[PDB]
Amino acid sequence: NPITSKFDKVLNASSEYGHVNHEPDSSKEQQRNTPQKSMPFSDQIGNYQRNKGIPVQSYDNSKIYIIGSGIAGMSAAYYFIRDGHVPAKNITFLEQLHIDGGSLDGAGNPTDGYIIREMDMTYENLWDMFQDIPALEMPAPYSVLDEYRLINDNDSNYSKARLINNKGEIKDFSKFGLNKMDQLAIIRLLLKNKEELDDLTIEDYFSESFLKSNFWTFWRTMFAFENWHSLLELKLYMHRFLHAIDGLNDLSSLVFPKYNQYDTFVTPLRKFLQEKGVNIHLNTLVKDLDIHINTEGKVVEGIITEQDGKEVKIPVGKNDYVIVTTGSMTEDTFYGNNKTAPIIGIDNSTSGQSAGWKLWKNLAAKSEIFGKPEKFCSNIEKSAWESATLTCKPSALIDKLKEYSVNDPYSGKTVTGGIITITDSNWLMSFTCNRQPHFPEQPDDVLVLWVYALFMDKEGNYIKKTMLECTGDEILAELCYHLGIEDQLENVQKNTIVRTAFMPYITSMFMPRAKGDRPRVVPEGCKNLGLVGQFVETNNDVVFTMESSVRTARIAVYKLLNLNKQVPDINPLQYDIRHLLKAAKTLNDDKPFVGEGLLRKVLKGTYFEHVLPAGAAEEESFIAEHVNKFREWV
Amino acid sequence: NPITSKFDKVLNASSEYGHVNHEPDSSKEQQRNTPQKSMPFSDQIGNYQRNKGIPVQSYDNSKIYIIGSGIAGMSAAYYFIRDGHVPAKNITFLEQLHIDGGSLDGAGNPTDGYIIRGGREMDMTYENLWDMFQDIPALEMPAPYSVLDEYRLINDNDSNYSKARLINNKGEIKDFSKFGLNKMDQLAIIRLLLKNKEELDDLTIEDYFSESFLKSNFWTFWRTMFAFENWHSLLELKLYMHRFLHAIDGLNDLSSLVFPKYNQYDTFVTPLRKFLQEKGVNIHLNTLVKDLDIHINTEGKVVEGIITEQDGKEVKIPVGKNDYVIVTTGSMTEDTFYGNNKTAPIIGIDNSTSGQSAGWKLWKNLAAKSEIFGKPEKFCSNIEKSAWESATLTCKPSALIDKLKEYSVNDPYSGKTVTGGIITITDSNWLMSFTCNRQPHFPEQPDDVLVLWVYALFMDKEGNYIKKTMLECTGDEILAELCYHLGIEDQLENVQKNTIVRTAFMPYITSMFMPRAKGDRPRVVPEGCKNLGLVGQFVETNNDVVFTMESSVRTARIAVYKLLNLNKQVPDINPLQYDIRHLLKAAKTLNDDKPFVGEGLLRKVLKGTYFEHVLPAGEEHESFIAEHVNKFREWVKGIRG
Ligand SMILES: Cc1cc2nc3c(=O)[nH]c(=O)nc-3n(C[C@H](O)[C@H](O)[C@H](O)COP(=O)(O)OP(=O)(O)OC[C@H]3O[C@@H](n4cnc5c(N)ncnc54)[C@H](O)[C@@H]3O)c2cc1C
Ligand code: NA
Ligand code: NA
Repeated sequence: NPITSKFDKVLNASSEYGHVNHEPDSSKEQQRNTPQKSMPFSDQIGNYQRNKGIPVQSYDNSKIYIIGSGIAGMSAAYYFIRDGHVPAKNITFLEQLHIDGGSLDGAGNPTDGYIIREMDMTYENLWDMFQDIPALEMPAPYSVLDEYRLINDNDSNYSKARLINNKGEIKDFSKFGLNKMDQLAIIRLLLKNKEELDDLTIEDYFSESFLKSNFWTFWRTMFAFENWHSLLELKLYMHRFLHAIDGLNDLSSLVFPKYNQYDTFVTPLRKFLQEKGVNIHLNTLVKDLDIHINTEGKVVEGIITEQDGKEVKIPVGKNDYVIVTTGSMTEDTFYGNNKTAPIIGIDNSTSGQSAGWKLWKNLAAKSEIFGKPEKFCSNIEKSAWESATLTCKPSALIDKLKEYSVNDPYSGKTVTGGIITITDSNWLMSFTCNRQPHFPEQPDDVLVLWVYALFMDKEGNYIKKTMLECTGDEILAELCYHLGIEDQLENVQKNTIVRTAFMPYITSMFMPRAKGDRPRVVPEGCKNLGLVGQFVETNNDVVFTMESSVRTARIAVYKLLNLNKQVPDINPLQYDIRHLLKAAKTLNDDKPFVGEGLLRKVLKGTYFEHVLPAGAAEEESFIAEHVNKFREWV
Repeated sequence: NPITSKFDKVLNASSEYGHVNHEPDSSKEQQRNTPQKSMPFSDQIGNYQRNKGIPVQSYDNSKIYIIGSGIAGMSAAYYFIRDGHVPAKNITFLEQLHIDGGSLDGAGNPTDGYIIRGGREMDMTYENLWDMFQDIPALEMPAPYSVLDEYRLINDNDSNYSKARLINNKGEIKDFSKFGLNKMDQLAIIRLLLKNKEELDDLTIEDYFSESFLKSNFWTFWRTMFAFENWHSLLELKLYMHRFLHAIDGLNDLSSLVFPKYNQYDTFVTPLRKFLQEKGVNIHLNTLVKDLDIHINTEGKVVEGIITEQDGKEVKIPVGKNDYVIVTTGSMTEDTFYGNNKTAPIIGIDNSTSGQSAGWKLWKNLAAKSEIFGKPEKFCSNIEKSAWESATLTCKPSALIDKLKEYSVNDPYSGKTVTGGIITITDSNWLMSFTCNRQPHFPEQPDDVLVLWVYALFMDKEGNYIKKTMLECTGDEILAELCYHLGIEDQLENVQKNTIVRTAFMPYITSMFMPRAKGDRPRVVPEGCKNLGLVGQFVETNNDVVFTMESSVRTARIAVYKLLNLNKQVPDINPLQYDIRHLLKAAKTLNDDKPFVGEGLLRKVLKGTYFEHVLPAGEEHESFIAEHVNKFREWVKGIRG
């Protein structure tokens, strides 16, 4: 290796070398400094993790096919280039739909109506990439991270009207409303081993009181969880975003890109990849892979496609690699507009038949290590909801909107601060106005609001139809009803372009799963295939995030090429005592939790007083009882 | 602003723009997610912090003068260029000595002998150092690889650890498996942690810790790998504990460390110099800066000139309305006296005129202008307290190397970890330690030569075999005392003919650890200063410790970011002390890996759960829980007491 020549004496005598664990597991690692340890801890994020890849061989004669060009696949290419030193020209995207980007869309225009189908700072893998990706609206040497922080540093995000009911009156959202039994259920969930929860659903575990709580109203709307989704995934979210728990009620835990995610993240990434010399196919349908299995392992040696109307097989040489974004969330989307309801063209009998789902189904046929696609896409009634993009000119809508806004909508600063959930709406309907303009070329008198509902089988309060039955102007009617401007519905409809989208696989990611149902990024025996997206398995990260897309991509690269590089686990902020205690206090609506009073007497006046959370707690009396309550809990 | 153009609407209605806290204090922050928050928490390290500076004006007309070409001065240059967009042309260094680099020296040759005044033990928590060096061209790897890359190429594939941390009785390995802290001495450590930083003014270490503590293997470990003397700052020791709480369990075998492939001049300094020279920064060697010209009026402090001693003459370098000045207000390697095999270092000062060397005069002069520039005399007024000596052994094959090979984790000539760090001769009168890092230690070091490093902590003690104080000894004599404790004193002649020795007496090596009080160290940019920044090991930061390279890079970034009022922050130290996993591990370690109070209770709760791995390494019934609870409540009770 002409890269490592001055180290060959050491590298050859190394036992670590080439046997790297590219995906360390923080949920199993007992962190100790021993003679064995030569690598950082499994979640030791920081600048020390900013070293680059060292390929052990040339990849000049190696081709790379990437099926699907969401962030997940473009991420794989970036790292193959950066860490594998694979020539960019050797990489080919075979795209399914032929607007790149996937679930991150910026479709539409002011005339026809825009159409769209939330992050925090712990998106660690995302920003490992985007800090070296050229900015949209800043000159060199500035990056996407730079402009992201240029606007988020100087305009805090928060809500002042998180919850409304009674035709527009602001509902109180200062408290979670969790009783003791439910606070215990959350805690026991955090303690439960991950492998013990196969196929269990949220409503299987949590009480009715929990499900009626503000906490769950907060969590279910902002994250898009349904009562029948995966218990495990919810648990993972809590571990993942524990530090954030005190800013859920007012969405102060969040930050947002200047524009829509397509224009902010997808375009600059694609543009960057297009500059180094990457190839893109916008007319190749991938239906299956040609995999050869034997005693040794699994090798992809061909890609079965449908170009035009014929079936063309792309050969995959022994030295080539393949990346697959195995599932789709936006597939089979059925749109609608103002005068038009979406005519849904499938039921649970035809669900799972589509370009994207079929490819995974064909993989599963080959070997059981490719997962169980049918568990995710076999119940549209459970994995669907409908979003509506509002293109708005001055209206009674915008009038009422300004009452809910933090800054003036047209100001370019934070507006609604995130979704505004209509508590007493039958659909469980939420809407949001992000920073305007949401689109770079948006007109100065146009606002783009976004709407969303969680119950697909309930008749609205005002419009006595289910949401998928409604026209654009009818959802406005249902919206206007809950905003007390029903009596001005005409002014709104004549000035608001509505484009709806019914997505049957939008929460298929969250469906109850069991062991082996999701493949690993690089399944047993696979020498040259990688699986990335919201449907492959990572150690502890969550899904329905761009972070998982990037996380899975990096794993693919490093594991396939056997690089020296790791992908650290999720940000260890849950282990931070400050966020543990903050969480405990917040779950309890600032009531004194157990041991707090004691903990206050000991730390107040010390170095660690700042560790104590916000609120007020006072202090063998009844210690004999908590002993025997805690003694019985275990 | 042509950078900001696309954001003017929002920025001109922002409450935060131009009011960033460039040095957030994690020691005071009640971390909460509130409407008021837009920045990350004070110590939220990671990639989100990898954004860049956005200067609000041009600096093409702005000259920047940097006194001191050490890792702190070069760092200020790097960040001025990186985040200030300051033309590298516009930057000039002014150095006192013959060569660039400062305390990270790496001179000498196989014929005269090498000389390293010292080595660099490190951790992965050096966030600012690595925020910089991750973008600095590698020495021994081609483009596009960084110093960070070649650093990890060697350290990822070769663990550092020791199998002979303590030796005594003329060669024998002392058992170094335990800390040996007792009930009371442990608790005294706990309390120090809990004490507010503001209450420890002028307190020394021996002022606070028992004699048992000071004889514990813990303190033997700590005092030798951190160069602490019993008469040093209590606050500093505490700061260290907070800083390196996560490393406490790998101190006894030094498994908590990583080392640069070479001396830090070749590994760190030279790559960075090369980088800055190429962009076009200027340097002036052998130039002594005696004093600054600061104009102080009703509205602030402004540097307006630099008074220099170039050669023998005195020259005054003017400083303009638009110019900036960065000062390294003290060097721990100031006024070194060198010796060798046949010569003891002939000490040209001793207490009577301790502190009247140059380099101190600049800080001394500055302190005369305003109390806000601190009190240098608290640091350079006692050579007997601030000094010790190191020796550099350039070794051909000899009975010394043969003995060394028994202490070595890997064969000395291999290129892997050798001693694993310092080996401390427990019962040496000088309290002498010695190390052998990965060899070669210099890029051009011969195949049959090894470089060994030796230092001692007691300067006023007659040796065990040579009945003199260390600074009285010739290089040959230091070899005698050393050979005695290794058991080779009967082959001293062989060792002497095959080992070149260069010693370095450093009168102010540990001057940074001297006890201090409120105001004794100036802030990086003192109150009123519009164009002066102060960097290095003698200036004030929120929580970081001194005698590290990390602090020098830390202070440099604070300098740039405050002086230019940038959008950029300097996060506090890595928050591993708040990691419940390192908390519990510390407690268990401080108790010789026997169960600490409370652990049993905790183990009843987390064992068999998602959080089992949190429990440290080393089960009674439900009936005894009411006991464990009361004995726990009783323990926290007596903590304050
Ligand atoms: C022997 C030794 C062992 C060490 N061990 C470790 C270790 O194991 N691990 C670790 O992390 N760190 C260690 N350190 C610390 C590390 O080397 C230093 O903290 C770091 O290099 C700080 O450098 P600096 O830029 O702050 O100042 P220095 O490098 O001390 O000074 C830089 C230069 O500024 C010059 N200067 C000062 N005043 C003036 C003036 N008025 N005019 C002109 N020039 C001036 C000086 O001549 C000096 O050469 C060690 C240091 C030494 C000396
Ligand atoms: Na709150
Ligand atoms: Na140990």
